[PDB]
Amino acid sequence: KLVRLPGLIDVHVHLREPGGTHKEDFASGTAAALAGGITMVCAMPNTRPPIIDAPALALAQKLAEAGARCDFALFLGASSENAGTLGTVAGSAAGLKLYLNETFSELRLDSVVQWMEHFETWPSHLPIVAHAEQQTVAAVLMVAQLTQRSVHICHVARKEEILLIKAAKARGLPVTCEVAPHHLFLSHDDLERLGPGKGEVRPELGSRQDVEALWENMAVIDCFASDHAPHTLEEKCGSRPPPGFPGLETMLPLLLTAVSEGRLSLDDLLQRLHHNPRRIFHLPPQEDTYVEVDLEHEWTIPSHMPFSKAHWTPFEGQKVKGTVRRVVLRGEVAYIDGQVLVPPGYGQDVRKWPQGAVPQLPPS
Amino acid sequence: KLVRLPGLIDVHVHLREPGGTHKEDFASGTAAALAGGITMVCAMPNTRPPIIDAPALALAQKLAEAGARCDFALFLGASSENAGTLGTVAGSAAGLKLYLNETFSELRLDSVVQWMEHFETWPSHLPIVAHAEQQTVAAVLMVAQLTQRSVHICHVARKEEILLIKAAKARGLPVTCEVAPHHLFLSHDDLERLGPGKGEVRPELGSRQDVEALWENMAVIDCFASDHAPHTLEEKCGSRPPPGFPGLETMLPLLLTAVSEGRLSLDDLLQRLHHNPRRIFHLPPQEDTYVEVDLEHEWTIPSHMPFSKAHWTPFEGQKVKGTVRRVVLRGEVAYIDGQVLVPPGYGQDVRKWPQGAVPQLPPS
Ligand SMILES: NC(=O)N[C@@H](CC(=O)O)C(=O)O
Ligand SMILES: NC(=O)N[C@@H](CC(=O)O)C(=O)O
Ligand SMILES: [Zn+2]
Ligand SMILES: [Zn+2]
Ligand SMILES: [Zn+2]
Ligand SMILES: [Zn+2]
Ligand SMILES: [Zn+2]
Ligand SMILES: [Zn+2]
Ligand SMILES: [Zn+2]
Ligand SMILES: [Zn+2]
Repeated sequence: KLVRLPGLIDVHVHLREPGGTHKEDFASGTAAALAGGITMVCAMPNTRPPIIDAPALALAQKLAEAGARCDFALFLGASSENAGTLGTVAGSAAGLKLYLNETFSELRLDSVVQWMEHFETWPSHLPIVAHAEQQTVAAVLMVAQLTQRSVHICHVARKEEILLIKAAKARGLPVTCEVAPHHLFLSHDDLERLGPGKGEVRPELGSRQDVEALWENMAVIDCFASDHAPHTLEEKCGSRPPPGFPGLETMLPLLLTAVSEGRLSLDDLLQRLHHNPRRIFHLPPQEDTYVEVDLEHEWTIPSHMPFSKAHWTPFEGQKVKGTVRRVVLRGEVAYIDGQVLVPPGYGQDVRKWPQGAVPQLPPS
Repeated sequence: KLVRLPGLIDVHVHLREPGGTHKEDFASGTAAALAGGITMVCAMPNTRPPIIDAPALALAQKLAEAGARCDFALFLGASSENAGTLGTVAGSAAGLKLYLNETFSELRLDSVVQWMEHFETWPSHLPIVAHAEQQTVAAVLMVAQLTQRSVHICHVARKEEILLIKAAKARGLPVTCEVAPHHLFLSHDDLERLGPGKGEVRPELGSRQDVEALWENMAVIDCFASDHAPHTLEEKCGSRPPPGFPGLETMLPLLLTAVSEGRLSLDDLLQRLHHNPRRIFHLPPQEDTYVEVDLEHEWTIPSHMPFSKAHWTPFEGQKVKGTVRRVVLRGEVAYIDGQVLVPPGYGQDVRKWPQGAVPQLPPS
């Protein structure tokens, strides 16, 4: 007996095209998405070239339209030079991404004044998301209040961060957040097994107490999002390992295992992988789109999942219960039992759909 | 023709007693204060032992009462263990100091939740000051808003920081700040002369653009305070130089030079070294207390000032115009032309004066 889910949405993926296509490209990354029960992804802008201007966005749009197998929206990235220049293309993007700490990213800003300039100039009705760790969460929340708008915090990983967000929500502040599966299912306890290179990720893996705090504060978590951050094994195991884990193919199986164990409900999962992503990012429905999962199937995560070019996974050896059996995307069979059945280019930019534009008031 | 000033107040000094008395002690540091035209100082808690509990405060009070030559108040320091424990002694302190970044300090906190706990537990009517650099300024402002109270930002040193505070004030937020003389009168341009050890200070010396921004935004600066941070030349020039500059003896001459050049007015100076310190920290008046200065005397800062045990100065070689000629403290001549004339122990804890208690509403 399969369970039918709606088309799940991952609002934080790195698909590496343009410029990093040995790690992943639109075709491989969206195959990984479909195999993970994900029918829509929002791709981050830290590519090469980074998506920080209109010409780079135009290129990325075409590469995505040609390569994507599932539907998508593309983020713009904030830079030290582009505040006040993105107005004509802003509405065509998923939102604006701010990189406020050291990580795999033309995009760390050097001053909080630059953050303020982005919050002041980016259209007020469009999403802003931030990589903001530890005190940076409080800092960016202050900037959002000064500029009287909302902000979404990416990959929350620590007790400190979730409790700060909880306190902000208790004061009625417009903040939402997401959590990635590695911060729910891995911790410091796993670093011995992973080793120092594979274990590199930002935010770093947390203590058992961090992980426990995220679970205890599930009510504070608006979305799950993979932060699918593919790098090859050679890169992860080499002399300057880049941070990040692949995660599209493992996210849903990990979370279904948790549902089966009663750690959260099916509804809790679907709020966080479907309804809240839609409402925070104003992402449109996908007609005749659904995912069929088998909740009874027990399996062990192998040393690499079939689709991501990363060709490794930090979840190797974990026992999971739950598998994606079939995905239908806009009336076509997209995935069955390990086979992707839609070609590169089947996917579409949801921001071009009439229903995918973010509503806004008319010029004065 | 001498100009009579009121008794000036320095709300940020490190007097090193207990535990660092080769660098300074209450007697030498307050001699330095008097020679700099300062009749009241607020001493920071990063001593050895640090002033983070009632017994340490009791010790420091007695050492100060016995050694101080000018009047004083003593800060308590926030630690990772003392939130909720300082209520009985809080009103006897200058205020609570939070160390939120790496510097010469049992006192960096590890989580913003610890900051929140201090803001929630410290009595709401008493001062809180923070060492908070760059984005940390925005973060601590967020914590202050979440807990609906004020905060004072120590030694603002950067364009980024003063502009953030300016934006907060424009939104009516209860934030005040101070600036130290080295951030007004030294910059990166001076690092070649100072060298890497002597030049170590937190916040670090800024660019010419940082310095220019502080001057341009003088209206945003509530107080001047030295951050007198004495260390010996051996320590500054050794293999692990501690950050900090001595500054009590040079602050007023530097600022008087600026007044003489029309960079700020005498009133601007007195707001920042007298009236605003009084009102932010609820420091009492000092009866029959004044400072006589000679505004015409030109001199060059020597390699060390006479009183601080630091026995060096980063302002060596700067030409100044303005000198402290006489200080009268509570009806006694305390300083004349290079001679301190009040003994260790003349100074008093202003928080013990009836007029030095911070006003508060009665228990419910
Ligand atoms: N999270 C990571 O460790 N890496 C991400 C970047 C990011 O989300 O910050 C990547 O693009 O590789
Ligand atoms: N400012 C410094 O560089 N050092 C100060 C500490 C401080 O004010 O942070 C000290 O106590 O030495
Ligand atoms: Zn990130
Ligand atoms: Zn994100
Ligand atoms: Zn990311
Ligand atoms: Zn909507
Ligand atoms: Zn400091
Ligand atoms: Zn201070
Ligand atoms: Zn200090
Ligand atoms: Zn008062």
